[PDB]
Amino acid sequence: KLSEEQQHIIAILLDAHHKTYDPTYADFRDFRPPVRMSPLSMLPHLADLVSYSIQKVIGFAKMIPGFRDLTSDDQIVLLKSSAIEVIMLRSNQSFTMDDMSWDCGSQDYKYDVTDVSKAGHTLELIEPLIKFQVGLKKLNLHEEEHVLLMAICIVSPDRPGVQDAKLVEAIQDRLSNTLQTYIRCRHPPPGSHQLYAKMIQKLADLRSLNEEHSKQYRSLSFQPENSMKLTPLVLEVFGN
Amino acid sequence: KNHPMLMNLLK
Ligand SMILES: C=CC[Si](CC=C)(c1ccc(OC[C@@H](O)CCC(=O)O)c(C)c1)c1ccc(OCC(O)(CC)CC)c(C)c1
Repeated sequence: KLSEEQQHIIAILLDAHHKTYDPTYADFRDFRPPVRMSPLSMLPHLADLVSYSIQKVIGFAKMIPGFRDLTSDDQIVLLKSSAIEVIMLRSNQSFTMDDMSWDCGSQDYKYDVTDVSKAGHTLELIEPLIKFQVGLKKLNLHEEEHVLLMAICIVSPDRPGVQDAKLVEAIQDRLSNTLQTYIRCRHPPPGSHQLYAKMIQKLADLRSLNEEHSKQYRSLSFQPENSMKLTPLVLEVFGN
Repeated sequence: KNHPMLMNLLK
């Protein structure tokens, strides 16, 4: 059964999400304007979008129970390697399967696969990304499970460069046992059938999506003209 | 060190 500490963890994560995710999308007015038609016209606007959510992801991570017990180096390693994946996860909230688009409140801020293309990325990434968004939406996660999966994603002990992998695993285990126990006691069948295994699979899907984005980002960011439209935070987290 | 804006956002 769900221990008092486990429902505390869920409460903390639910609150952290509501403080770091804004469903009004009111800050999108501050980004560079979206340009939709050859040129990578969506790169300025999407760079600002990504940079904004990296900030939100950092804010969420800082509130995960136990995260701040890690060294600053480990917190950096965990966030640099996971931010792209948490963005993919948290973007599923705005994703809609009616037209396979990320609807963030307005047509200007409604993104489809054409907009991903107009940021330099190819179907090598977009195709498995949409399949991921579809499959994640299929799980119909409770918000409790949604925030738990984002937090498990962040505190992963196998990320490259992690120093105190013992502590990272112990933190992730408390989150993992919290999620498993939550599914048993609060997710009724048949929705809970193999749910934990399917959620862990999505973490594996994310590692592959991470790999492909990182390789396309490295190719895109190698061109200095493209690097110019990125933000300093994006360049710091995703790489030079 | 090398991630000053990440470190600053981590307080
Ligand atoms: C057009 C496609 C939409 Si996107 C699909 C998802 C993966 C997407 C959609 C919604 C989002 O909203 C998230 C909430 O967090 C905001 C609410 C809040 O937090 O308040 C976010 C953040 C992203 C995407 C596009 C581009 C891109 O990178 C391009 C790049 O590689 C160019 C070199 C890096 C700059 C990435 C990484 C993702």
